[PDB]
Amino acid sequence: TKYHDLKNKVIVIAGGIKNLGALTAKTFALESVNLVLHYHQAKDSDTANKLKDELEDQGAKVALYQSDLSNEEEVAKLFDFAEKEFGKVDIAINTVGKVLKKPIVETSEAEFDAMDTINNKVAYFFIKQAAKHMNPNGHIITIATSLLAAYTGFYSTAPVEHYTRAASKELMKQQISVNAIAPGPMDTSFFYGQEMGNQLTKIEDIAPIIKFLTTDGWWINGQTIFANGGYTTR
Amino acid sequence: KYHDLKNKVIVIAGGIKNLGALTAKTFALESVNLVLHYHQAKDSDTANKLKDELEDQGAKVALYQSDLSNEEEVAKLFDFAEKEFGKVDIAINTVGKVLKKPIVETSEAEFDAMDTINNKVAYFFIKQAAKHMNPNGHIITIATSLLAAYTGFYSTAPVEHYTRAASKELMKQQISVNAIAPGPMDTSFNQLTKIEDIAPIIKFLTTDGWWINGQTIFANGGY
Repeated sequence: TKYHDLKNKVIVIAGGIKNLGALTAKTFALESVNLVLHYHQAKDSDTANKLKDELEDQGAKVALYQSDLSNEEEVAKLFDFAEKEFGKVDIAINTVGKVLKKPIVETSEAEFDAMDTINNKVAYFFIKQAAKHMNPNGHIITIATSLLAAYTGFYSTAPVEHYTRAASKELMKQQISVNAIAPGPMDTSFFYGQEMGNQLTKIEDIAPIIKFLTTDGWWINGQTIFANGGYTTR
Repeated sequence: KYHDLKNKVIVIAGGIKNLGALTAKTFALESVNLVLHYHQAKDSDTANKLKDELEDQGAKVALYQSDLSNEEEVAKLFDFAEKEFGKVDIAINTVGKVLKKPIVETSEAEFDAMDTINNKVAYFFIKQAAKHMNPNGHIITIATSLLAAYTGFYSTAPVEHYTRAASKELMKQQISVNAIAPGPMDTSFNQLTKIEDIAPIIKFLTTDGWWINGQTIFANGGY
């Protein structure tokens, strides 16, 4: 019931072409794995195809899928696309919602909170749609970040924690793992979607937790892992 | 950010049977220096057997028998470890004082008093590991409750509190302090948590999970 081998496996990553998502894909592509990589913005197609090209040279298969990924319909169609090309999904990873198009200085507390409500809704739909297209012994992982909590500095050590726990209970019979990782304060660049000492969480510290949870950490279920180095504020 | 697990000094309390033995075997894949505590003198031939098989993996092993029931004895374990190997890199507390009397002959008050001594020793373990530790060290405690095992009511607790406060305190010394709370295991220590699913989490936290700090990880299969 534990994965002896992670090859021939089907993996969906929402936001899988840059930042945490791309690093997560490279970590999985050490074995002969089937990656469907989602990306939000159509202009990032050359970054996606560059990554596709190097991951194919890692010995992995790569299907790309662009979408705004903002409603249940668009989320459903991501997993439809996944099933169409590789068959039923084994591992689904939600790494990022939509990023900031405005400077943080020019954004208010209400419009940050509204961005959270949208991202929470999409993450709920991601979990729901993953499971309906998923093999038994499968894994769902949401990367829990709050734009409002990052702006005000109030990090906890929460909707996605509630969706994670409730969905793990409901998918117990289907034998699907549902977990979340909540990183500590990160660099401003990631929330624009770009990339003194550092008390900041790096993506290099989050990616191997994702790989672990789907492999040797398979018994962790219903959990939100806070990975922040002990730093709760910035 | 560990480069290797090579040359590292690892202390395991309750290290010769069950989870501790498995933890020891997992770490001994690389060339480690292991200090394996065991509670009972009658388990010495089991200890020497495990020492033999871990030496045949490439690891150096020192055994240490102790009741481990107060701060003085916990201080002595780490003094021993520092004497034999130098400063500790990784300290694991797996165990807790086990049952002599059967479960049926044991009252709730006796289980509660066993948990209290275990909680106190867990506090002392973290405190005394920290005093003998290199920078970038790791302290891990396996959080179980004999009362919760007896009653069947599991939470998803003193050790969580100890873990949190110690990690805040040791922030400048660069020591991570973490706990793992497994679900219902077997009565000798399917919906049960196996030890084979717990020892990889111990190994991961010391390596690629190094950024996890101050946390209690609940590993119960969702049950």
